[PDB]
Amino acid sequence: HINLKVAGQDGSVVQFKIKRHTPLSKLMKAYCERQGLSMRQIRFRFDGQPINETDTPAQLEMEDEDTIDVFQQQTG
Amino acid sequence: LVQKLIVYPPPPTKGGLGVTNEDLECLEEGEFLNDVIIDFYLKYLILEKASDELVERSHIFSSFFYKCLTRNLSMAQRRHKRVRTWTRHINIFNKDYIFVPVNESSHWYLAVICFPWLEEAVYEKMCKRPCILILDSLKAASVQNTVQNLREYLEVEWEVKLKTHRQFSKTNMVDLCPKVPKQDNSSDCGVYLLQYVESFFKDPIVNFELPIHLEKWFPRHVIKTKREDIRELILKLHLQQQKG
Repeated sequence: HINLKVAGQDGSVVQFKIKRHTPLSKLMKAYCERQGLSMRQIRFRFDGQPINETDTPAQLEMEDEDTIDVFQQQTG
Repeated sequence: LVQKLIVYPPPPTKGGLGVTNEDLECLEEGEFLNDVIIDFYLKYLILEKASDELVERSHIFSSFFYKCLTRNLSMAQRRHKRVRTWTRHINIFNKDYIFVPVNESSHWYLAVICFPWLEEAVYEKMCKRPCILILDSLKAASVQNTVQNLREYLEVEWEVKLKTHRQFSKTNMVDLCPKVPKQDNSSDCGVYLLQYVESFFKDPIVNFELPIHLEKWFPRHVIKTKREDIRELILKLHLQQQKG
C-alpha cells in the first residue's frame, strides 16, 4: 500500500491509498466521480507525463506521498 | 461514444497520449486547437522529425507545465515546487533549447529558452546568447509576466540541481521576439505554434543578432494545409495501430 496525492487546478489535494500493483484506473474513476467530471475531460499527469488507466504505481515507479497532477482541457 | 483513434507513442512504450475522435474535432476550420492535439504533434515532431543532434540538445515541456507552474519558501520557490518533478531525469542546463507551450487567455504561444548554460553572448563567427525567445502568431499581453516567471523558474531549478546561487535577469537572459509569420484569422494560434516548432527543428536559430528575421521561415502553403495534414497524419497512424 502507498499513498498518492491528486493535485487539481484549484489548489485542492485529495489523498488515495493504493497497492503498488493495482492499475490506476479505479483511483482515476474515483477521482473524477468525487469531483464530478468524466475521464474524457481530465488529464492525469505524473512528472509531467501522460498516465494511462493500465499503468500501476510500480511500473511508473511511484513512491509513497507522490503527487499526480490533474488538469482540465485547454484550448486556444 | 468516444473511442481512441491512437495512443502516441503506442504501447508497450510508456507515456503514450490518447487521441480520440472528439480531439479530431478541433482540427476543423475555425476551431481552437486543444492540448491533446498540441501535445500529440509536439511529441511526433521530437520522435520522428527532429534531427538526432537536436533531440539531444532540446527539451519540450508538456503544454501543462506552464499552467501548473502558475496555478518559509519564496513565491518563486512555491511555483517551482509544483513542477519540481517534471525534470526528474533532465538537466535543462545541458540543453540548448527548452520549449514551453503557453496557453494564456485562450491563446497559444511559444517560449523558447535558449543556451541557458551561457552567461553572456559569445561569437564563434555566429552570435549565441542566453535568452528567451517569444514566438507568437498574434500578440499576448502576458508576455513580460511569462518571461519573468520563466527566469524565476530557471533560478530555482539551478539552485535545486546545481546547489549554487545563480541569477537570471534581463541582462543575463534577455527576452526577444523574432519577426515570425503571423496569423490572418482568429483561430489558428495553435497551428502556428506547431509550425514554429516544426520549422525550428528543420532550421534552428543559431544566430541571435537582432533583429532575428524569420518572416520566410516556412511557406504559406504549409500553414494553410496544416490542419488537414495533422488530421490525415492521425488517421494514418490509426490504421497502422489497428494492425498490431
